[PDB]
Amino acid sequence: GPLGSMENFQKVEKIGEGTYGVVYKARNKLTGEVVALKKIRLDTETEGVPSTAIREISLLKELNHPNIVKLLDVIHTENKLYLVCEFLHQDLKKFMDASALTGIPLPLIKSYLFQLLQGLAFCHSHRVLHRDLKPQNLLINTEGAIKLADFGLARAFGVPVRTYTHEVVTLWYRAPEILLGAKYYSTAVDIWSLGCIFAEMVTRRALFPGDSEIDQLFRIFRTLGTPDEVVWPGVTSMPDYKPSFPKWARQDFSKVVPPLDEDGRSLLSQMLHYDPNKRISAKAALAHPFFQDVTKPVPHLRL
Repeated sequence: GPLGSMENFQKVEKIGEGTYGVVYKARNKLTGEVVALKKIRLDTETEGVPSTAIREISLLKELNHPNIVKLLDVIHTENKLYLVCEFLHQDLKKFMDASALTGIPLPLIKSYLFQLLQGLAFCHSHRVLHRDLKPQNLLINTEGAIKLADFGLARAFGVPVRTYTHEVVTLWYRAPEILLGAKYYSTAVDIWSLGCIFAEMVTRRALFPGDSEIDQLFRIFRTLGTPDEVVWPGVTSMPDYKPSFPKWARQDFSKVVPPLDEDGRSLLSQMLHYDPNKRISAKAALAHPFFQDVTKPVPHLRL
């Protein structure tokens, strides 16, 4: 393959298990750059060759932005699939866990949200959705940058219920229109996910930690109120909507994300509107008053 003792890439160490395959830190023997090498194994004896997926993912190599983890190459070889990606030293899930006692400082939360919205605004302007954003695919470096990894993969492969190691794929960041079975996903699904991640950075706890599809939905309903045709036209006609859903009242965001100020609560509320058409866009969010004083702090990382 591309990784091994004498291949194009030398393995440095395993850095994690992704949704689709194992991820290695690797060194390119010719250019000397260190990369993240993602090895997706294909179900060849029942799915056949994934030509459509290779076509779609290869288009992502031109989708370059400072807040998008660069897709350096797509390698289809020996009937397996490898993604060669820019390497960054830590993900936001590990950084949040390591910051559990103190919290991430608010100026760094604001800087990260600002940069993530820039990356979304870029991808969405090129008509590319992520669809499975979560802290694990937000990567950080020591200088203060944060970048989005794995754009385009969910669309090419689908989002499975379990990973390749049979771990549960988290539902915590999934937008309500996905949970309710909408046939069309818009860029709004990523804004929802980012809003959930924003809240988690602020409070140091997941906003909606559902452990099943219905628990995820009902956790959303208990906080935001059970949706109706008033706030979400068409919601009662969605494929998985049931009129027997309990009717919870909406909670004040002051209880949901203390100690976020009014600007941040206003932005978060716009990122979590039920109606995807009403949900704020990434570009509109960048102009929100919450970012009037945004700065670029350096985080305390030890590698």
